[PDB]
Amino acid sequence: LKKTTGLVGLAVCETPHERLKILYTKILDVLGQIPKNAAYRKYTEQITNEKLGMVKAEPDVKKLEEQLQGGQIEEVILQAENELSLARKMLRWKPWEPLVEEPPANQWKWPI
Amino acid sequence: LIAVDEKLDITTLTGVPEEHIKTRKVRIFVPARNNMQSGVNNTKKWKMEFDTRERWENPLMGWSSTADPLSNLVLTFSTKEDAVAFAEKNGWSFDVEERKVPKPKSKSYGANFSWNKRTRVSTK
Amino acid sequence: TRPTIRPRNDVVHKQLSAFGQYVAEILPKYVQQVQVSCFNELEIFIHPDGVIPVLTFLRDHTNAQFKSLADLTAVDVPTRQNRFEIVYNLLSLRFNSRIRVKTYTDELTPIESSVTVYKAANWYEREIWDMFGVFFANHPDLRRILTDYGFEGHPFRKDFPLSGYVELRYDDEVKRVVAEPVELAQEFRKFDLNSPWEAFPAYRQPPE
Amino acid sequence: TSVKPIFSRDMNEAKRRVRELYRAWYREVPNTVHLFQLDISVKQGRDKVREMFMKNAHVTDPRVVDLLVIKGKMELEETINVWKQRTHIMRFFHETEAPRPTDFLSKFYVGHDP
Amino acid sequence: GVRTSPTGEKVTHTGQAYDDGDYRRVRFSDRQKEVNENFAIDLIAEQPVSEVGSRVISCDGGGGALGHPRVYINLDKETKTGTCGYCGLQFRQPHH
Amino acid sequence: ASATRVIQLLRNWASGRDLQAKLQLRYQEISKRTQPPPKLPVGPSHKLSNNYYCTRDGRREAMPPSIVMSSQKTEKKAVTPAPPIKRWELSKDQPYL
Amino acid sequence: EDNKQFFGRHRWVIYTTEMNGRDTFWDVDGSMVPPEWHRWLHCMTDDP
Amino acid sequence: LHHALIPHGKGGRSSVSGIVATVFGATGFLGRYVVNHLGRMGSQVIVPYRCEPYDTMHLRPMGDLGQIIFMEWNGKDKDSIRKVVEHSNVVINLVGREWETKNFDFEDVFVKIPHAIAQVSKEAGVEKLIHISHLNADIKSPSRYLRSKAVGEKEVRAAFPEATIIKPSDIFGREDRFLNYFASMRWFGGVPLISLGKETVKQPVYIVDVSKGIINAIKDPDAKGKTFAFVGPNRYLLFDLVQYIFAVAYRPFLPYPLPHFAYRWVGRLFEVSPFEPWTTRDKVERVHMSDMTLPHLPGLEDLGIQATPLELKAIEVLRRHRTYRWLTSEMEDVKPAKTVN
Amino acid sequence: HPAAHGVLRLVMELSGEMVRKCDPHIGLLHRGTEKLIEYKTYLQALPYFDRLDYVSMMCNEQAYSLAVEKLLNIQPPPRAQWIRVLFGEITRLLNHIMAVTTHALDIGAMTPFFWMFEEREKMFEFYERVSGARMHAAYIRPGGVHQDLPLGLLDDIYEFSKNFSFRIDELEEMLTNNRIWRNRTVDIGVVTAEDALNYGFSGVMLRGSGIQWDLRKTQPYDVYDQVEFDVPIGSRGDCYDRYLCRVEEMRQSLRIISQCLNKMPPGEIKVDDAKVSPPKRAEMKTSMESLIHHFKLYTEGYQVPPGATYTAIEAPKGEFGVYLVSDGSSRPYRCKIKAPGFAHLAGLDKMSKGHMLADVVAIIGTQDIVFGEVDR
Amino acid sequence: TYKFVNMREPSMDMKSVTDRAAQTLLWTELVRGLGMTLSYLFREPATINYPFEKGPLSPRFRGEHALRRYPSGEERCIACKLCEAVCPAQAITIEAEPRADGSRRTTRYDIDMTKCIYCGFCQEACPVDAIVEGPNFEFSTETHEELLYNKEKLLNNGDKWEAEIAANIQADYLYR
Ligand SMILES: CCCCCCCCCCCCCCCCCC(=O)OC[C@H](COP(=O)([O-])OCC[N+](C)(C)C)OC(=O)CCCCCCCCCCCCCCCCC
Ligand SMILES: CCCCCCCC/C=C\CCCCCCCC(=O)O[C@H](COC(=O)CCCCCCC/C=C/CCCCCCCC)COP(=O)(O)OCCN
Ligand SMILES: NC(=O)C1=CN([C@@H]2O[C@H](COP(=O)(O)OP(=O)(O)OC[C@H]3O[C@@H](n4cnc5c(N)ncnc54)[C@H](OP(=O)(O)O)[C@@H]3O)[C@@H](O)[C@H]2O)C=CC1
Ligand SMILES: CN(C)C(=N)NC(=N)N
Ligand code: SF4
Ligand code: SF4
Ligand SMILES: [Zn+2]
Repeated sequence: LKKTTGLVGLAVCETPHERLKILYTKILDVLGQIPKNAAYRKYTEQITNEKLGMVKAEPDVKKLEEQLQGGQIEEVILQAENELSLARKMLRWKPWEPLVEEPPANQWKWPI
Repeated sequence: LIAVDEKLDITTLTGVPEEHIKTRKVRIFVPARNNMQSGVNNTKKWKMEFDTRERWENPLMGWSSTADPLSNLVLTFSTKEDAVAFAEKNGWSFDVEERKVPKPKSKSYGANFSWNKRTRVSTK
Repeated sequence: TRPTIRPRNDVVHKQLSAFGQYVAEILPKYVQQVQVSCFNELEIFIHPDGVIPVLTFLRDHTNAQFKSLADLTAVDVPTRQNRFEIVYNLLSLRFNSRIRVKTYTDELTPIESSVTVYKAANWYEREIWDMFGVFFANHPDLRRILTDYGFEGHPFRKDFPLSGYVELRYDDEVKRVVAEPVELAQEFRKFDLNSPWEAFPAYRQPPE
Repeated sequence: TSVKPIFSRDMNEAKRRVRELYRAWYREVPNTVHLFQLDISVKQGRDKVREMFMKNAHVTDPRVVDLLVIKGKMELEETINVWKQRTHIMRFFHETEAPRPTDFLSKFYVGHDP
Repeated sequence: GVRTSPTGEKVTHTGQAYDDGDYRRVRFSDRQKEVNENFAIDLIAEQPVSEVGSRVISCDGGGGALGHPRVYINLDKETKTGTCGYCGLQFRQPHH
Repeated sequence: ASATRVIQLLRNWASGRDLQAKLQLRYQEISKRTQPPPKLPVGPSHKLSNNYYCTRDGRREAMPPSIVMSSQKTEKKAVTPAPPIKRWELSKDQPYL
Repeated sequence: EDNKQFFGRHRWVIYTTEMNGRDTFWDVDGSMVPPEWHRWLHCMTDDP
Repeated sequence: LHHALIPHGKGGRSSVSGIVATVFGATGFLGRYVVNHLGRMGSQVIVPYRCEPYDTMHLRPMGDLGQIIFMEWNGKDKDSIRKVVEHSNVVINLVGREWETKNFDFEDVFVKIPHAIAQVSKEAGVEKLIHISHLNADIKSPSRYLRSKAVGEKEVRAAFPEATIIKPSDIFGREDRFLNYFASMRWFGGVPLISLGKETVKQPVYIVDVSKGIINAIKDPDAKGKTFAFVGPNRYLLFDLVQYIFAVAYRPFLPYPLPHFAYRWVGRLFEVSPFEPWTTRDKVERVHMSDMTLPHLPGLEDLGIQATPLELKAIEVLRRHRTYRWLTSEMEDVKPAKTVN
Repeated sequence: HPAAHGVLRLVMELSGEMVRKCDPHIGLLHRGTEKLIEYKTYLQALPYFDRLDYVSMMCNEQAYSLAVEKLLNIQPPPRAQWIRVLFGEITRLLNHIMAVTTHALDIGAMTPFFWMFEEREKMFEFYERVSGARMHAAYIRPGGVHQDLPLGLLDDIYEFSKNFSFRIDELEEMLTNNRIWRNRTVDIGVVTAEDALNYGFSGVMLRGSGIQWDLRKTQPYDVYDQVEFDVPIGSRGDCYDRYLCRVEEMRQSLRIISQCLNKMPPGEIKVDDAKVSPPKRAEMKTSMESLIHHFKLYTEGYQVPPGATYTAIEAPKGEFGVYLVSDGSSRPYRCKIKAPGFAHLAGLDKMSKGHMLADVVAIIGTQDIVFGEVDR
Repeated sequence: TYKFVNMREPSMDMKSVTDRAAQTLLWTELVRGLGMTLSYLFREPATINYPFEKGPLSPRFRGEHALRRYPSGEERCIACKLCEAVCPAQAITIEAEPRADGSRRTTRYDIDMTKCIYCGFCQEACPVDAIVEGPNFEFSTETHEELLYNKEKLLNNGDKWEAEIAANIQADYLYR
């Protein structure tokens, strides 16, 4: 409906609601493979359900951009894609495990 | 992870000239308190410094010349062990001086007015 | 009022502390410490091999969109076992915030290159390598950036002399610029400035 | 202890990388002498390459050897791309430095240096 | 008050003059030696001694904030004048 | 400036503006090179009482950074480094060039 | 001086043809001005 | 020693070598090399010059601040000579010309000026005098140049008995005459040689070896009143030497015989030039003359210098004379000439 | 090379005149400023920041001063802050004149260079009147500013600012709608917003790509939250849009200068704390405490509490930042300088993809790199 | 707030299309630029007639250095080395000893003008107004050694420039 997003290389999406629903559902599906006790899973599941509920309750694009506070709907879609990629990588990295190793005795002491 | 049992040696990587690696003896020490002041804040950390080399007088202007790159180089360490490890891995010779701390002293104001001892002061 | 004293912002201090706890909970495997300095700067100390996971999280997460790499540098502290301290300064445009991530390494231990996360890391890591000797593992093109061709040594290390070891002049016999050992007409006069009296009691270290 | 291997897990792999770098440097000396229009011989260039390789022959750490071959590869690519000038290539030879005395009596006559 | 060395070279207010056998005199050949003719020691000796009737005087060098830090001089020793050591100015008490 | 009336008219016509209104050469409209002496103010700390340095010491109020979390040492809501930045408003003075 | 000219060109100097012992008919330096006229010409003050 | 003449430093640019040297004829080939070596070791150098000061600019970077001093001198002016040698303990004599101008002859530049320098230096208290002569300095020589060299060598020895007289053979370098004289004959068609260059034997010496020997003669305490011969390692016939020069320059070598009288006429034709002549009759005589063998005189080995063969440094000089087709050819691409040893 | 700004060695692979890759070689103006700053004290290291970006000098000074004041935990007085903002905008005008006119000179136009450099000369006169130095003023210092303004400076700045919009108009008459200028600058060096953010661009690069970001608005410093101005935003992300953004930023700088002239307050110009800023000469020559503090400040300096800070400002070339590390001494332990042009020159190779030699010249101009700050 | 620098679309009426076509075929904006350059041609040049005319300067200007004296002729410098301490460029070398009358005076005072960055810190740090940076800026030399001033040269500079130096310090000392 709008001619430009104002950002070079960011194209206008004709179907923002469908794309956002697809992306948020895919994100939630990827999060199901993460351990339940992982702090990453709970937080991003919480914010994804929060954002997914808004996209299913507001059919107006401007009002949806206002409610999400993510800039523009194309920026929101791009951020959802980035979050999905991060979720896959985190599933690969598994950062919920305990600390790899402690630093040496005085590694952050300052001044020294 | 691999296991290698060697003493750390990075002389080939630091890029220092061979003469300035091999003919240099550093001095690891805690600086002595400047006798002109009573503060003790400059005697907290260990210092590493090199041996003094030749300085001559410039024919023009009479300034002080030098050919020693490591003349002004002073390194600060929190521990003798840290300083020694740094010197060892950089390959310099080193001489270590044990830190000197003032010994505890018994001060008594009332000693200035002894009835029979020599500590009685003649003036205030 | 106190005209000559910088005012503080407890709201921003609280927000930064909350986000530091958030990150430390999300990434327990790598985050070793979180601090907030009293002029409201968040600082996250991580294990050196969590560079790519932590940076990718701070870039791609919805609640941490640190899309911009303001800077990347290192600090040389010879007294430490891991002397070199790699510092990442990130800027979040979405939340108008800035964060700092700190890593440690020594001469012989590589750090994974972050050019796959930020493209500015390319020249930033080239400069770190050139000036400190820190090697970055999967770097597209790791070579000297600032020093002269064939320059030996890494000048920003604390043990490197200020004027270096060699200096250039033109020699008429060979008709080219030559490199000869450094030799100063007036030697740099080193000043001892530190006062023997303690300035800030709040930073006093235990006598140990 | 269990230290992170940079490129080589053992000294034999490091020796292999050293040999590869030596082959690369050896095969580039004719091209360097031709392109830079140096007045030295190809034999002199190869002798300098051997001498520069041989002053690190005391190293027994695979990580230090890996770093040495990394820096050697970087300075080989500076030569091939003609990023260096004739100035630097000839800086490898110290053609202008006076012969420094090495015996005790000569050093004693010259000055205070150890 | 300039003075000439036995080699013909002017002597500076610090007493500097190259020796007869010093090679460094070659730099002045076909050129000159930069010497300032006015000697501050001579001029400040030419200055007279002020007499004030107080034990302690103050000198700021003249001009106020355009002089030197203000100092106080004790004029009690009758065998010598009190000298402001920033500007070298002598003060005394009226004797006899 | 010093110019003939013909030349000024031709300059105005060629550039399409009144150059005499906005001249790039300075003619006696600038300040005099000699000015009366100033007398500058002192500041807030130039009082003779109630002025102790310990009550106006900025450097001594600096603190080491607070350790939020250290490894050595309910449903929490997800947080952000700060509230999201508000959308900018288009200028009322001149929204478009 | 000519105050009707624009700033920078309102004061000028015609140098002498013989200063000290140099024939300055053609070779004229900017350092030939004594300090007081130097200050006046460079406009550090309005008083000649 | 004066306290300012005691050596200090490491023999670098900012050191003190304890040498105060007045170098006459420093605005030339050997002069620029000697001044470079002195300033490089960190000495005080005085450069008397008679030319335009623009022609002394290449000597400015040769030493640190204040170490090179330029003073104007006249060859026929003992007052200026004293002014320039007054404060120096070493005086080096490199003044000479390969042709006779209107105001100066071979007798003037090789006998009168060297004698004045040696005489004034002795009066002024100069400790060391170095005087550059020629190897073929023969009183009965066919060349007026070399006859003047012999006479001036005798006069210098008489005036300053503690002198070091150095006799180079034929110096070759970037700015030389020798290799450039032979390599610039490509413009005049073929190469004219007397007896086809088969009756001439020459052993040239390298300029850096000559300058290093001059410097070592200053520092040697047992070379005070001596005579040296600076020669190269290899002796060559003139034909072989010129053929090698043309081979290195990659120029077509077409030698032809030219009788001595005709070559003298040609040399007389070229010496009418008001400017620097291309060749002269005395130059032709010197070129045809074989280099003398003087086994009794000391040499570069005795001064500690290993003489550099021509085959190692010829490409420095002769690469400028190549064409673009042959500029990049390497040093070892030309087989060395046959020697006569 | 005329278009290489003196110390850039661009090793380019060309197929004909088409650029296949750009390989910038920097370090030809690398001096070792950070090592030297380690060896200096905090007052002695200020001229180093004067000489980094030698076109925005008081801006570099302001960034350093803000960092050191943040670590010291002090506050400059309001008059000092307003003087800082006023001269930062004057410096922005100087820098933008330089950037636009040098860009146009590389393209082929020279008369705007001459006109706007006469304007630069007048602004240099302002610099010299406050400081005594035409460009390297060393005027803005940690704790305020060195001296107070002379008694005609505000009137003269008002005259200059009154007559400058006509100069900008004349500059725009030669370039903005010129078809040759548009052919040279339109659709040259286009960079997307995501690519700009990842590559680390800042300032007019982002704003030409269309990103609504400005440090003066989002993270204000000094008294930038008390002035009104607009932030120009580009759409096509190319050389022409960045040129328009820089010209409109010149006009907004005129706005800010007018507001500063009107809102200049009275009072002292440096922090009233003799342990950080020097006392007056009269107090030094009268008071014992003042003489002691003058002596100690000018010989040893002030000690900064230990800590590391990263402070950035919106310099005319983008975000200029300092990461300063203090160990509690009077000399900085570490000082990393983040120059905006470093990341831009790093991104030069991507921007010049599929272009020609003249296009690469134009792209260098539109990036507006100073190698003093690139190399340091 | 923000504004768009290039976001307008042209009007597509026949009059506007014809006007743009005329601008394309008849080089209207090019002639407009020609007119601007011609206007500048008939304006007055801004060039001063150096060396007979000099640009404006101020009392605060920092040029060549000088060592001052008291009105009595005594040197102001007391060899306190504050200028040497504060000098960013390490361009000052000072050596002192008691004078024959016991004064604290310098025997060596050097400034390397090839090392000096002309920052004016030495005259801020001087407690007695001895070292100043005078108004002279035309002192270029032909050799490097002539730029290494010593005490005699600096005192000569002070004696030559004292009148102007005094006037400038008088004009600007109330701002200090
Ligand atoms: C080729 C052109 C023919 C037609 C010419 C028509 C007239 C030209 C008018 C313009 C003159 C341009 C010159 C201006 C400068 C004046 C000075 C000048 O010319 O100097 C030249 C040269 C100058 O030598 P130079 O190279 O040192 O000059 C450099 C320039 N100076 C020094 C002036 C700064 O003068 C001479 O050569 C004259 C000296 C005597 C030389 C005798 C040469 C004999 C003949 C040459 C061939 C010999 C071998 C033949 C082999 C075969 C035999 C069968
Ligand atoms: C009765 C029936 C008669 C039939 C004849 C009708 C013809 C009359 C109407 C048509 C005339 C049209 C004019 C022809 C010239 C037009 C040239 C042109 O093509 O215009 C420009 C091209 O011209 C230029 O751009 C000029 C660039 C160089 C300008 C620099 C110098 C010009 C300024 C000096 C003015 C010249 C004055 C000429 C004086 C001549 C004196 C002899 C268009 O190019 P672009 O804008 O880039 O777009 C095209 C693709 N979209
Ligand atoms: N190079 C050789 O082939 C050999 C040379 N020699 C001898 O070595 C010495 C140096 O040789 P070289 O470098 O080739 O010669 P150059 O011709 O290149 O240099 C001669 C020097 O002497 C100066 N000079 C010449 N005539 C006079 C004069 N009348 N008055 C004052 N100064 C004068 C010249 O100065 P300016 O330019 O100012 O006039 C120049 O500095 C000469 O004595 C030469 O005979 C000995 C054996 C071999
Ligand atoms: C050399 N400098 C400083 C430039 N600005 N150069 C340039 N070509 N624009
Ligand atoms: S102006 Fe600055 S650099 Fe020059 S001598 Fe004074 S303090 Fe040093
Ligand atoms: S600060 Fe002034 S009084 Fe002190 S040593 Fe320097 S010039 Fe002399
Ligand atoms: Zn006094």
